[PDB]
Amino acid sequence: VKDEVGIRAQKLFQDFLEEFKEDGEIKYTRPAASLESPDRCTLEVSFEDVEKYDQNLATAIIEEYYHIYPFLCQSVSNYVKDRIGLKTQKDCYVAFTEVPTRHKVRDLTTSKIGTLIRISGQVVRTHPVHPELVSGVFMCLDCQTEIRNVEQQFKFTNPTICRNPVCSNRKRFMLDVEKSLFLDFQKIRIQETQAELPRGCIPRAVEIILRSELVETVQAGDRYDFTGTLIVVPLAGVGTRAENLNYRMAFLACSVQATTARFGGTDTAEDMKKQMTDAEWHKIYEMSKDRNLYQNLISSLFPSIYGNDEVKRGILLQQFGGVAKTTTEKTSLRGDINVCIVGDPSTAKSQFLKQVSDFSPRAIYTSGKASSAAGLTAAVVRDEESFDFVIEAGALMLADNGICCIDEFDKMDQRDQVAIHEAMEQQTISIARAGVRATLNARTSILAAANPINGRYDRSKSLQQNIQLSAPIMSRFDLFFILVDECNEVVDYAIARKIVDLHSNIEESVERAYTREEVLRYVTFARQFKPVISQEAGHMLVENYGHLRQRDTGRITVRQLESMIRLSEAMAKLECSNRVLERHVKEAFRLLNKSIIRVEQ
Amino acid sequence: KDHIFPPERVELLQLLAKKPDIYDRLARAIAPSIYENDDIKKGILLQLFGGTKKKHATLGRQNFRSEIHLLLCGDPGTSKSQMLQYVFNLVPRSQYTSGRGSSAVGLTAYVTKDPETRQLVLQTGALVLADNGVCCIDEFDKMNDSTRSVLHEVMEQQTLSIAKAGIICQLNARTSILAAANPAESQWNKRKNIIDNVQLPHTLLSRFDLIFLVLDPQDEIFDKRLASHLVSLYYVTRHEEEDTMFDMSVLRDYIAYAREHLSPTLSDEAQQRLIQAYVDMRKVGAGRGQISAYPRQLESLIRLSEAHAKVRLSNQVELLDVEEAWRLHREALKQSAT
Amino acid sequence: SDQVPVGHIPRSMTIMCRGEVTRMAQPGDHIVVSGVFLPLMRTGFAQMIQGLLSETFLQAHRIICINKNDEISDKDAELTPEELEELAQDDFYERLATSLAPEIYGHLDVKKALLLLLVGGVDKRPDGMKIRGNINICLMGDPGVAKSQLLGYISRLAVRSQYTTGRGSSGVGLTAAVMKDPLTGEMTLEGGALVLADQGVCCIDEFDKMADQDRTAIHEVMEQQTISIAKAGIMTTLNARVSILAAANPAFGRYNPRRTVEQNIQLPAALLSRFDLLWLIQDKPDRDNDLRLAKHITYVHSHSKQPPTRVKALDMNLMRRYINLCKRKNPTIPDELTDYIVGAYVELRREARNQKDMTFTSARNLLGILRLSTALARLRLSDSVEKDDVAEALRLLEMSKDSLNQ
DNA sequence: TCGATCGATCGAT
DNA sequence: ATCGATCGATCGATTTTTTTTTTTTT
Ligand SMILES: Nc1ncnc2c1ncn2[C@@H]1O[C@H](COP(=O)(O)OP(=O)(O)O)[C@@H](O)[C@H]1O
Ligand SMILES: Nc1ncnc2c1ncn2[C@@H]1O[C@H](COP(=O)(O)OP(=O)(O)O)[C@@H](O)[C@H]1O
Ligand SMILES: Nc1ncnc2c1ncn2[C@@H]1O[C@H](COP(=O)(O)OP(=O)(O)O)[C@@H](O)[C@H]1O
Repeated sequence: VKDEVGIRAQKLFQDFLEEFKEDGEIKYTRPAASLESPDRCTLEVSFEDVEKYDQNLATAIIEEYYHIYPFLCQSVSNYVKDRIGLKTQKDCYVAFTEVPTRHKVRDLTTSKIGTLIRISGQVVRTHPVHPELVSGVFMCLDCQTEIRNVEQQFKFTNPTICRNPVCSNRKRFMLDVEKSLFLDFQKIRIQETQAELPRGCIPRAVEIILRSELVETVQAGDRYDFTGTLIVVPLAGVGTRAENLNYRMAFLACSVQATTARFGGTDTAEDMKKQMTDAEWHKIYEMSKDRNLYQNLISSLFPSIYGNDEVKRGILLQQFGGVAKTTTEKTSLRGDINVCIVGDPSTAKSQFLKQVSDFSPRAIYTSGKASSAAGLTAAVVRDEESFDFVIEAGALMLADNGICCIDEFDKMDQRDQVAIHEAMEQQTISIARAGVRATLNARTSILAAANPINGRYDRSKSLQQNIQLSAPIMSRFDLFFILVDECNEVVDYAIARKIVDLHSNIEESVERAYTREEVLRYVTFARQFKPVISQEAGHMLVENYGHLRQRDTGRITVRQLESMIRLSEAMAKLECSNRVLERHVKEAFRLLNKSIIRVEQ
Repeated sequence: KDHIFPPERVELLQLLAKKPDIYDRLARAIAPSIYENDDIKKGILLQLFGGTKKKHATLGRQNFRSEIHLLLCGDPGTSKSQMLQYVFNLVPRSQYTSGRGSSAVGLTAYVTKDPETRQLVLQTGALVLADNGVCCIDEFDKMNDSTRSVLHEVMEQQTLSIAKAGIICQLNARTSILAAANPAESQWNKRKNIIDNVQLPHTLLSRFDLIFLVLDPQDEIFDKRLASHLVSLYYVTRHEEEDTMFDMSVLRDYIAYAREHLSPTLSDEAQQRLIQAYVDMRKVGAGRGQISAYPRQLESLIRLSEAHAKVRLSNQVELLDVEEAWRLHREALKQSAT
Repeated sequence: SDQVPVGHIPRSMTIMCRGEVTRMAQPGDHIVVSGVFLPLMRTGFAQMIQGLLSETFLQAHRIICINKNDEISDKDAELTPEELEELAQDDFYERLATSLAPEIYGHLDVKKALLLLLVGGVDKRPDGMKIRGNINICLMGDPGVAKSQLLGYISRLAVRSQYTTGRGSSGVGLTAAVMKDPLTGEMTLEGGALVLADQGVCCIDEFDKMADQDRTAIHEVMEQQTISIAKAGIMTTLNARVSILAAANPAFGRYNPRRTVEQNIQLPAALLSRFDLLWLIQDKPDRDNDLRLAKHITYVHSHSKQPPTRVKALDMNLMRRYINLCKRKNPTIPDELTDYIVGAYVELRREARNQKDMTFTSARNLLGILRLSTALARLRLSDSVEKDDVAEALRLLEMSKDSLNQ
């Protein structure tokens, strides 16, 4: 038989990796060591290592794959048996990788079978789990039915003659759903590649399959690097017919690199609370004790920008923490909060935020007037695909525990916006007309992008008439910090000499003091702290608010207060410290008063 | 890869390049015989010579592409649809639908059922097929309000991200626009500037680079020259290689080859003039309901600058380009002195 | 559809024309078939079928189509000798003019130019670009003009014609469609009225209330031989080389004292641009023309023939060949007047340009005036387009606009 | 018209 | 002379889809 050569080859492959595999070290047993407890039946292998040590089994492996394929499960079994008290439960999942050649849909013919070639595309119209009792037990009905046979075949067939007796061969025994083989997969389609964009023809569709451990770690909207194990697939085909039949095309693949959709959260190789959550103690110790850290942080993300220096100290607000405290079932207590921007025409209103989406993860930005009023709700459908009314999504709600800001905050219809009138505080939204008593939840902050009425700031009218909209909304936005335009040559020449160091291709920016990665990781470490309040400011904020409204004794009240204590508990999160202090108070009070007197005429 | 040239063609290519006449020769040689308003095609060559690549493999910041968009707008008598159907027979990545040709959804996400798979599929768009290319557009002011807030996304972010009950998508698409808008009348009304005539906002009108105004030649005198020459054109039914030597296809590689081996760069040149004159250039505070100069112009200006420095193949920036760039701008930036 | 019962519906029958008579019929031939009726056994399921009900069919051998076939139409018009006796027998043009729908008087200048629509005949491949020679004009204003009369008449006399109205057919009724095929079952595409009326004229009436998206459907024929559909939406390519006989009505009112074109009419002005001749028919009170037509049309009813003893209007049948003979000339163009055709375009574009806000005057006029003088010379059959040849076309377009001065 | 049913039949044993 | 395998006469079992008229929401 063919594959005995592959048996001996992977035998001595085992026998080598039985010893070291790499410099007295092993990279293909410790996966098996983690496997050894649950026995999940996967161990992926590099194909490059086949090119390292086994000396070109590619042309041994890469053409007659399918017939060699099952022998490698027995290879895997002969591996796992060598050291563990072993039953034949062992099985073969594979997630092949490290293969150089990466081709497309078009280089496909009848000569391309039993290979491992690599392909990409996009994910569409995906389909669910769909189990399979692939196996069981089946023979005659007298006594001798214990059949561990090959009945897992694609075309499935009850009929088996016998093992022990001479008996019927058309009367089956019944089936086994108890002590048998079952497995799991799913099924999708994939469209023509966007990395391979030809003209003319359609997006030719491919059928495509995944195994169990491959399942449900793909998703819509992703580009891939798969296996190439095209297969024989078990009207209008009016060719000649024989027998001692008209097939279509199909395909499967057993390896995934679902890249371009991966961040990984937070895990200086040192000791810490967790593995790598803040292993950079060596520097984060300094990043939590410096006294000018506030300004050094302020100027650490806007070197390519120059304007006011007041939201370069505030907007860290939005990315910064809230509370996350331990309370009873009174109600939701909230952590993050609004911000607003208005400004004259294009003082870089948009480049603040066009980048911020690229800055932190989970927080994708766009506008909703890019589409219908399906920003809040999903696309309202009234034709039959499954049950004639399917609205369970949107675009605003695609930012859960992250932000999704807007541009052109003013010209948007008062449906999404009147829904925003509630959706930001009692952060639970509902609808009718297609809702299975619709109960959603958004959670997150916002950033505004208003534009005045006439496109100028002529102080002839109150702010609430400088915009002349509906009112109550302009309180829950707890800070505005408007950018002003003037006419002074010094500023604009400073801007042009920013462009002096945007394209002078060597050293086309200014020096810095703090790099970004350390900043972001310090930020994502600063949340998990369980802050504390035991401070006389906590006792003595009553007079601070009373003084605030002594100034307001000449809109009003305690929404702003809620903000206040959260702005300042955030600015103490910035001190990498629990145990609230009475100075973050005074800064927050100053920010409050800047906002209100900025609102003042 | 399938169009890499031999070095012998570089002779004729750079031979064309070596003369200042090249700025005018190709501008003259686009059309078959149309010999009026050649003042504009000399700017259209800046899109035919399809812009610069200040690549962003550096820091990941700001995605400031050499984003070029320029449009024409005037009467329907001018050969905008005709010229641009010919431009379809020039540009490689030629697309041609138009205002009320297909909606936003008529341009993106042709999502529907297919009997081939016999299953429902997340599916195609139109713009994204023309990445880096062109789509000639006509009769712009007939499109639905749902559309034309789509183009805001591309023109001002140069991106696209899509999310329906099926997939959520973050594709890639970017290109330069051409279009041939028309008003709600036959003629642009005098004493009624484009600031309000066509159907767009108070400052997004001017938000394109510069709309090169077009209108019928309001002059009977010109009619005879074309009515004679361009009917004799038919009457003889072949062409002649006069002083503006039309190269049959050797002209086309000077377009082809000049996207790849070039990287315009600035030494000291195209910054300092407006950096000097910014006081009187930025006294723009005056005006009752007007639109005028803003500090975005120099982005577009550096774009046009390194564009015209690409022609002549000046790897370092051209200084002459600034002059005809200023010409290009102030050719149509006080059409409303009023 | 002439002998159907009074309160019934048209029926049909099937053919199996065997032997050596395949390709002995076309869609639109009032044929006369002679064969043998026979029964038919559609063998199959013994319950629905096998009921002894006899789903019959036909058999035949001989197809002598007595209407619009090889027999009644000769040349299966170019046969010169048989027509020469009448050819030199008469020499006039207006005699062929008012012989078209000769049951009223009035609207003389419309009929002759319409007759230009039937002939055309300007075909070439100059510079690879093909020029369409099918005139497409409309009719505007209908407080009683007999708009549907010229259409219904000329659609009869004009070989291979059609007729539809606003809500008489959907978009697929105008364009292609699909149906199972008794020959093969291929599920092929079958087209609508405009799909088949090519090489001729498809007539439409009451254009405005046709449909909203239909205007693009007619915008597409102005780039001739181009019927692009989205039925399957793959290519939907098709070669329609039809003319168009447009005709629609004004909205509430007829050129209100303040209203203008595109104000009183609510049609796509871009669509209004793509015509060669615009035609509006407005009749204000004429205190002595009404009695003229009253005696004109009342004699349509006491008898069955209008023109008495003033001229010999021609038979339709001789008309059919007399129009076909003019087509085959394809003359040249006179350069000796090319110097002045441009001057004619000068006065054309100027005497309409002397005012600021008169209706549009287009640059395609010089591409249009050339296309009519050729077909007009086709009925000369001479290749002798003269200086007075376009002298009628100049007043033709001259009056085509400025129809409200008085 | 297709399929298994059942009963009969022809060499082995 | 007993019994299993193969042939062949005998039995019963399958054959319904493309427009329209109200309805909710943009
Ligand atoms: N202080 C500044 N720092 C950096 N860029 C600035 C500054 N002030 C103005 N700008 C410029 O102003 C432009 C604003 O454009 P933008 O507001 O994004 O357009 P839109 O209003 O269409 O969103 C930016 O591209 C930027 O180059
Ligand atoms: N300067 C010109 N050169 C060439 N053709 C012209 C010129 N001015 C007007 N035309 C005419 O304009 C027509 C093309 O106009 P087109 O672009 O199709 O109009 P629209 O774009 O409004 O549909 C041609 O038939 C041509 O005769
Ligand atoms: N002078 C006339 N001579 C002959 N028939 C006329 C005359 N004036 C009016 N009619 C009649 O007026 C009718 C006009 O109908 P028509 O205008 O075609 O309807 P629509 O306005 O819907 O097109 C004709 O059918 C014709 O019988």
